[PDB]
Amino acid sequence: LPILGVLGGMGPVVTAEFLKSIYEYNPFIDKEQESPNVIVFSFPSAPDRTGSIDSGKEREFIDFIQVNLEHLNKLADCIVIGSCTAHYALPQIPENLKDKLISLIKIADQELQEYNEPTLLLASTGTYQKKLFQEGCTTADLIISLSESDQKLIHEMIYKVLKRGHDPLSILRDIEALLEKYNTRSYISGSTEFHLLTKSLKLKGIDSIKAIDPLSTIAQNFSQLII
Amino acid sequence: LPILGVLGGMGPVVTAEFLKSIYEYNPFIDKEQESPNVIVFSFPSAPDRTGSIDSGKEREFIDFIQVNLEHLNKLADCIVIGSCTAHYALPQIPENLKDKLISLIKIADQELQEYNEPTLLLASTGTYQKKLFQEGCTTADLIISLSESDQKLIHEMIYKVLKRGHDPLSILRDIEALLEKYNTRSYISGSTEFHLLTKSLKLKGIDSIKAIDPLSTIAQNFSQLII
Ligand SMILES: N[C@@H](CCC(=O)O)C(=O)O
Ligand SMILES: N[C@@H](CCC(=O)O)C(=O)O
Repeated sequence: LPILGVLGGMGPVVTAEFLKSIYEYNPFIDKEQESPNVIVFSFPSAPDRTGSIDSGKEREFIDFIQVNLEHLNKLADCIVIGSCTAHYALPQIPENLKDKLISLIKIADQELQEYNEPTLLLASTGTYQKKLFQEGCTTADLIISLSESDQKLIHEMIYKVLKRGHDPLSILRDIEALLEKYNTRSYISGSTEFHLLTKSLKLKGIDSIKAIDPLSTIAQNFSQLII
Repeated sequence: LPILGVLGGMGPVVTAEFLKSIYEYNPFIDKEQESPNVIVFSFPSAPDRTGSIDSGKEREFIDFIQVNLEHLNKLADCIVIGSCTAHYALPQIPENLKDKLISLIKIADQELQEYNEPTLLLASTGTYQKKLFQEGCTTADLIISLSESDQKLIHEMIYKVLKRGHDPLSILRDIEALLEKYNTRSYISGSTEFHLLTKSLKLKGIDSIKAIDPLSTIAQNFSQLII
């Protein structure tokens, strides 16, 4: 049977919620033995992703990701890293340890190709500085970048609200105002913590916003993706 | 840093919710790097616990638990198995692979000692047949056993409602009627799936029922227990 390996804890709150999403969008028909097999390494002691760039200690962070990929390579058939910003480590990781990897940036790129309307990239300043989405996506011309001022505002939402476990709906007004400002009805979860907003939106039945949310997509399409 | 290993998937829904509970009851002060390190093996392809007793294939199940304990022994400092009924496998597992194990039955026993009032054991028929709580707990005289008829009713709640992800509050009336019938204001989560009821009770602010719930206790006391 096929096993998903999650390298998480890079948002422990969102890592936990992602595992919930998997079984929410894969309810069994008769028996639990039908349901997805998953291994989660939820290690919040991972050095801050943006912080490791903002200081100089990228090597410390790249070593963290590398060692834990070696582990999961032995245990899982496919692997996801639960942080977009953490994908900046990948060019420094050997190609053999990345064979099983399902990239959140590629997953986002595919969904945006099908959607084919301009969409607002919500992400960390470090994800922005590293230009992961602009350099990674075939659909980069459909990505609307936040201005520097609005980048900082999103960074605040991620760390002050979403990472601390607070009600993701408490930033919905701020996000609608951004979506309006940038003249669009959609966003990309450039930070994984917007998985939490995406879930809270689908719960309340708000379908005015279109969320390109890689973790939602991976959860929904587990059976197709995980081989 | 100390790592909890969860052998779960024996209620994928509740396994996911337990990981959520850990970070809910351990919110960080300044940085995420403060937060609990956890490894979860969420393998629902574990053979049904009660079913493996009800057929003859206990060996198949004991092998599952044994192999996955060997794995987690190498990776974690403390280990929890996310199913009370699955603890029936332990007498057949070598003592060396159980050094790190934190027993849900012992955790329940301790909480009941401090509580010191008669309490209703809600569990699977297989947990009842194996008499895990009655044989395991120093506080066994404080445990009120469900009659055979009410055992089947609880088994139905676990599999038809709680394991399928449905709103745990939808069985609250049925549980209050049991609690009344057996003349008590408390229950033991003899099935881990009653972690889900326990959380839904603490959310709505219902403190008329006292839940002896091992997973809640482990989540709350992570820093003390996990060394
Ligand atoms: N979790 C977000 C931002 C911060 C972090 O990585 O911890 C991400 O997708 O990268
Ligand atoms: N999850 C319950 C009952 C059924 C099962 O083990 O899957 C328990 O504590 O054992």
